[PDB]
Amino acid sequence: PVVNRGQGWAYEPMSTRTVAAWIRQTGEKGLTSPETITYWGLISQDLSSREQVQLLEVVPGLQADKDMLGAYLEERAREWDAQPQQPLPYTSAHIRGLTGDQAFAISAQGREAAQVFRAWITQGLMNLAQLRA
Repeated sequence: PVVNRGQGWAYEPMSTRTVAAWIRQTGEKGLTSPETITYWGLISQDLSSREQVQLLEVVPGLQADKDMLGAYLEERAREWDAQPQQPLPYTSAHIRGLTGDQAFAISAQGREAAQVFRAWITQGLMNLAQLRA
């Protein structure tokens, strides 16, 4: 996560425990349940965009949901990059954790872009849950 413990914004590695817990959550309650969506929102609040990609990636199985979420995030990415504003604050690649380094992640822009991605994923999971209900 990217945290500020009084010394300034710093990156700290996600623990194995954290990633394993997330893996288990998705294993027991799937990706699009009210439970997993709530779990997502909490665990992701201080994560970099890269850390968010990483969690979606380690989710075992649930291919259909992961493909549908991926297609949703791609469309959100296209819409972002198609906005009429030069210069955009960052690209969808930055938002989605596909580019930008650790300095970027701790930067104000990086932290904002990570909050955008976090909301994109939350909304996509909700959108997916609504197809099934």
